[PDB]
Amino acid sequence: QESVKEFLAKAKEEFLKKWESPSQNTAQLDHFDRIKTLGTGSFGRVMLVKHKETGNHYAMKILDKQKVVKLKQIEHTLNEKRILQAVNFPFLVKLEFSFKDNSNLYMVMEYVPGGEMFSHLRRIGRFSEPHARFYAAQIVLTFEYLHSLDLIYRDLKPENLLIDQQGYIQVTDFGFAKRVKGRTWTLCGTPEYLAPEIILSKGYNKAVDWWALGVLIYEMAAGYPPFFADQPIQIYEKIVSGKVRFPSHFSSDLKDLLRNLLQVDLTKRFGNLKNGVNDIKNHKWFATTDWIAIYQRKVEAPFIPKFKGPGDTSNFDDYEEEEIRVSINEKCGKEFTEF
Ligand SMILES: CN(CCc1ccccc1)C[C@@H]1OC[C@H](N)[C@H]1O
Repeated sequence: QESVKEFLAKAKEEFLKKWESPSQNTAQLDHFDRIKTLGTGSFGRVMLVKHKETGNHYAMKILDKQKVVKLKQIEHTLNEKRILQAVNFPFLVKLEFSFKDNSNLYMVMEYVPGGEMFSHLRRIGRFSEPHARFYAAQIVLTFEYLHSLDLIYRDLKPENLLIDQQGYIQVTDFGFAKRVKGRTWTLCGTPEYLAPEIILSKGYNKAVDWWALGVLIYEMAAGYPPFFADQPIQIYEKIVSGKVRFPSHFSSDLKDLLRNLLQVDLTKRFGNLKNGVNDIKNHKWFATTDWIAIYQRKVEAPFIPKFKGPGDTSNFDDYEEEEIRVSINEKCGKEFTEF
């Protein structure tokens, strides 16, 4: 299909040009006013900030250099910055600035005020199948783009999918994304979403993203994920077992798609066969989807989040507000030379 082939051909050209020549050091901390902490966790902190000269709002991610305990954490944060400054796609949050100082690394991204898909899912209870299909189509197109660049995403989960002013998805957190020619081996990802070959410490590939899409569609349509338990070891036992139970309200087409995405044998899993992403796009559950219309954002969304303005934080939750301290002396300079 030639218009698709040439689209992805140009996508890859434009990615490689930025990949081979990353930008660095494009602002500093005292160019911004701090407003509110939007989240804190294994990813560091994300704060709402306002640019003093333009008045524009941004989401600033702050990483503390000295909390590194493993060399793979350094590699992961360098992956994230280099990939984000090189990609361009309608459903990916855009990186606007990056920089570092004596104590921290900073990635300054567009601010999306509608909140996390996770909050809206837990408030509504479950999404109808048309609503879940609207969000799933956007992830299918995003993985078609990323995989064609030889990138694997490895952190799909509802907390990472923000809802924008038009009710469409923006994917955030490239902390585990990586450029991969064949296989890769790191143990990473949230337990509920891990594919069997990650749990079994095998060399793995882009098929782990299509497994995670199966978990995400099930969770959107049921209201809970297919494999859960109080201990990760119990979660892992269900994931590798080859057994999943579907609610009776699931359509027959939905069950059939999920059995093919949640296929424990990676050589039989949809997205990883000879026809690649088209086994998914041509499946009966997507028969009503206009793929070009979704890409061009011409489809009316299932709902628009309620918010008052580009600086409204009411769709995020409350965290203890802590200092952003920047030591008199530099820490960990060499290890982060490339940032
Ligand atoms: C990339 N790492 C941070 C590495 C690091 C950097 C500096 C210091 C300590 C550690 C975070 C993970 O990315 C995806 C996942 N949602 C999040 O846990």
